[PDB]
Amino acid sequence: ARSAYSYIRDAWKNPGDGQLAELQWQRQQEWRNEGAVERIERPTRLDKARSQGYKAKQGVIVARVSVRKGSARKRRHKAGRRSKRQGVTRITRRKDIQRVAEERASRTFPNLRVLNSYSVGQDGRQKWHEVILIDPNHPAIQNDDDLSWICADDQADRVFRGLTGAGRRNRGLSGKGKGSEKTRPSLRSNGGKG
Amino acid sequence: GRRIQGQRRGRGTSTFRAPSHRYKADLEHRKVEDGDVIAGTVVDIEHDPARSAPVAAVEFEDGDRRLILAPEGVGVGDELQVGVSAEIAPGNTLPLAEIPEGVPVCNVESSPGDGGKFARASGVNAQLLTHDRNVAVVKLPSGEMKRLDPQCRATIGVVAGGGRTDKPFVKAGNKHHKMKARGTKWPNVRGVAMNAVDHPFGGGGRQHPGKPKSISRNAPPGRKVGDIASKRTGRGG
Amino acid sequence: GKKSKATKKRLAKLDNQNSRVPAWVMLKTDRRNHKRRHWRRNDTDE
Amino acid sequence: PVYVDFDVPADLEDDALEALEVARDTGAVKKGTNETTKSIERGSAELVFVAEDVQPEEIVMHIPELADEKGVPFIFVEQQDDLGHAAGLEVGSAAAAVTDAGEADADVEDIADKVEELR
RNA sequence: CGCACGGAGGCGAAGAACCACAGAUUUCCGAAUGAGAAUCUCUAACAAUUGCUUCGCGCAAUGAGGAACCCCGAGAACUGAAACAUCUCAGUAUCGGGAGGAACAGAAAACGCAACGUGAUGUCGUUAGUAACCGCGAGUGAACGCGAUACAGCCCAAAC
RNA sequence: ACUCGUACGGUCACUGAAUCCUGCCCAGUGCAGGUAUCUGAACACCUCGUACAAGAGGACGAAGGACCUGUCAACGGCGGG
RNA sequence: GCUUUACUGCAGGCUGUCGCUGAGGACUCUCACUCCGGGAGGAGGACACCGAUAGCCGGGCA
Ligand SMILES: [Cl-]
Ligand SMILES: [Cl-]
Ligand SMILES: [Cl-]
Ligand SMILES: [K+]
Ligand SMILES: [Mg+2]
Ligand SMILES: [Mg+2]
Ligand SMILES: [Mg+2]
Ligand SMILES: [Mg+2]
Ligand SMILES: [Mg+2]
Ligand SMILES: [Mg+2]
Ligand SMILES: [Mg+2]
Ligand SMILES: [Mg+2]
Ligand SMILES: [Mg+2]
Ligand SMILES: [Mg+2]
Ligand SMILES: [Mg+2]
Ligand SMILES: [Mg+2]
Ligand SMILES: [Mg+2]
Ligand SMILES: [Mg+2]
Ligand SMILES: [Mg+2]
Ligand SMILES: [Mg+2]
Ligand code: NA
Ligand code: NA
Ligand code: NA
Ligand code: NA
Ligand code: NA
Ligand code: NA
Ligand code: NA
Ligand code: NA
Ligand code: NA
Ligand code: NA
Ligand code: NA
Ligand SMILES: [Sr+2]
Ligand SMILES: [Sr+2]
Ligand SMILES: [Sr+2]
Ligand SMILES: [Sr+2]
Ligand SMILES: [Sr+2]
Ligand SMILES: [Sr+2]
Ligand SMILES: [Sr+2]
Ligand SMILES: [Sr+2]
Ligand SMILES: [Sr+2]
Ligand SMILES: [Sr+2]
Repeated sequence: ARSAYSYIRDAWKNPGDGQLAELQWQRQQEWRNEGAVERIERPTRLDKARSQGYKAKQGVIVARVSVRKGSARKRRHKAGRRSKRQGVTRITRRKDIQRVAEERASRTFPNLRVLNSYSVGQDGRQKWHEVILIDPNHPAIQNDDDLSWICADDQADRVFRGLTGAGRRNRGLSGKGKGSEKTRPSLRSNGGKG
Repeated sequence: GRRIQGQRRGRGTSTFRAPSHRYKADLEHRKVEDGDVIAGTVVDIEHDPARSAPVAAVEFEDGDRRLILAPEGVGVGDELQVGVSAEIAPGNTLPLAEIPEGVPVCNVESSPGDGGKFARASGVNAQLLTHDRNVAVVKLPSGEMKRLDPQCRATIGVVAGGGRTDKPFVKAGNKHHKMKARGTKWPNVRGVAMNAVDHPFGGGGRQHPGKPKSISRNAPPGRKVGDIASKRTGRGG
Repeated sequence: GKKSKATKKRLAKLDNQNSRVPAWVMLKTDRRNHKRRHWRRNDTDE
Repeated sequence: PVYVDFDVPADLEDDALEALEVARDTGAVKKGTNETTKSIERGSAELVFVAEDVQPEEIVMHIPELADEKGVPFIFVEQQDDLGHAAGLEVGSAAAAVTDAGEADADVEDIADKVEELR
């Protein structure tokens, strides 16, 4: 039979319809008065969180992060530039808002490591994402056969190096064949052409 | 070219800033809950460096010593009242609803409880005209009919220090001293006396503007100089 | 000028560094103070 | 709050939790939202309980509309920890289900009838 | 009894010097962390941000460095085009953030010598200056496959 | 920033104490207001096209422009016959 | 370096449209949102702000 989780999933397929439409209209009023990074005891989307790797265990932290909507907040050139490089308005950043949210969360929690993240909506001027972070030093996580991989030294600052899920997708590593000639194994090895 | 003087202003550097550390008080109306039972005695009459007009030191019933925007005629010993049931005497502050029509008023609020925005300079006054349950029409010193909320507070009388504009500065030094107390860069060099690099009107073998002086509203900072969006120019016609 | 305790220790060291290479080092090495600093001709730190 | 369409009186809630306490010691109960949902879907649920202080509301949001199309009666409890203590847990419970009562079958039937009268 | 062959004197068969490994000591400033400060000072200190929590800094974490290498972001211009704007120089220089002894990648919603075929990923040789791009100008420029190197495949979420 | 400021303010410009004065021109350019009608992009909408899409056309029409008016102590002009 | 009705563009301003954004070719409301108020509460209000796009102006700048 269907899990209770499947109903949280089905509700979030259309966040502008049903009971969720009313819920988000209410919640966002409280969220807009909240900070940049807010630690929350329980995830707003349980199904998505558990699907991404969350466990109701010690050393597993969740945090909601708000990042602004739109393109790059770029300064106009202060010296000689050819027409192609004279733009300000139409320039967008190469990292998506989700990735920015994950980094801001990881900074607030210097000891923890980013496991994953998901969208929890947006209004007219900002986007909210909930980031699942893990304590690599807590023995509750060091003994977990499903999460102890994140404890390894090479997993230190994994978000800042693009090793996160949203990182790998934004780096164009999804496809294993056609189109990923300049993305795999890294953007930098391929001369930054990805 | 180089950024014009008006662009250097916005950066808010020392030269363009007001000597705030030398200013006395931010003359706002007192905060009452209701009941009106707030009155005070005028202790001293001081000079206000910010507006070149006098200001009155008042000591209230609840032990609060605050400087108030002095209307004409207010002296030491006089009792001023602030509130709804306040007496309709010069120097008292009450909402526009309680003040009778045809009475000269000053230090008028824009939104109720803001402390006063309009009619504050030397010798000016706002004129309360029409009453309603929704709107209080006040005629501001510029001649504009401002429709306001009757709950907006105001002080009865004209502002003190009237006729300041009547006497000439005579010499540059007198202007210098006044300007040192304000947030303004002085003296003023004409754009027409500058180089092309420094101003839109700069350059040339003789002094004259390079294009017409009437600039569009849509003009960007660096170009918006001369006669800003003028509906007309000149005296005649 | 007014010197601090640390500045005084540093000036003290610079004065000590200004002493000559002892007579015996010449005999031991069988035959030059490259850090000779004058108060007027040279300049110290700070 | 968004899933709550009726207020349950303090006295009715007392009756409901007392009935749940004797349902674990005699009959059978399901503890936790996932187990409550499968109880409604399989049809084995006699009476389902739902907490009102669930944050996020998503976890429990579906119980009212689901129980309506499966004919399963539901009642709201104000607190999460009270429902968990009643089910016999040290922790709280967002939802509980009485899968076939026991020596409370008469009381549960009255609670189901008292709720329908309260819309 | 250093560089360093002096004078005086001393140490060494109680086995010194010297070398290897291990340990002791290891001022002050320094990430610099009680607070301030041009290496000093003032009256108990994980400052700051975090996780756990006996909710007490009790237990932990972060910070900074390193020759370059590596990964994630920001991103010129001279120059070439015999001018120059797209293009080119070039995702180069330079900047911000971060890991390791190597990084990154990685067990197909792949390939598409179309097959009765291949079978995670890097990398090397080749495919090839080929396909593709381009004021279709100047220039730009892969991949599948193949020969090699080395080889290794697995864990969740959900159902119950 | 102006601003502990509020039109007797302060911003943006021109001229340059006082005294006597400061003529005529709004065609061009600038600014501003108006505007029946004309022109005026994209989204949505309608027609055609396409099992969809590209695309073609239509309807509506903002600011702006056309057009009209105001303005020279606004740029400036004040001749030939 | 500087100028402009040189070429080409880039900021900026104005304006339409989409999102935020809700209830009953002009209108009412309040619940988001904005501002004022210490607070109670008041003003405004699906506009404005902001994000996106389109047209116009655009030597302010390259
Ligand atoms: Cl991380
Ligand atoms: Cl003045
Ligand atoms: Cl093959
Ligand atoms: K170039
Ligand atoms: Mg590599
Ligand atoms: Mg004031
Ligand atoms: Mg000054
Ligand atoms: Mg001048
Ligand atoms: Mg000159
Ligand atoms: Mg210029
Ligand atoms: Mg002149
Ligand atoms: Mg002149
Ligand atoms: Mg000496
Ligand atoms: Mg210190
Ligand atoms: Mg060239
Ligand atoms: Mg050519
Ligand atoms: Mg290239
Ligand atoms: Mg291929
Ligand atoms: Mg405010
Ligand atoms: Mg130029
Ligand atoms: Na971190
Ligand atoms: Na690319
Ligand atoms: Na010296
Ligand atoms: Na040592
Ligand atoms: Na520490
Ligand atoms: Na502690
Ligand atoms: Na050339
Ligand atoms: Na040239
Ligand atoms: Na080209
Ligand atoms: Na004219
Ligand atoms: Na030059
Ligand atoms: Sr780190
Ligand atoms: Sr004020
Ligand atoms: Sr105030
Ligand atoms: Sr000129
Ligand atoms: Sr005239
Ligand atoms: Sr000297
Ligand atoms: Sr709990
Ligand atoms: Sr293999
Ligand atoms: Sr004169
Ligand atoms: Sr004209």
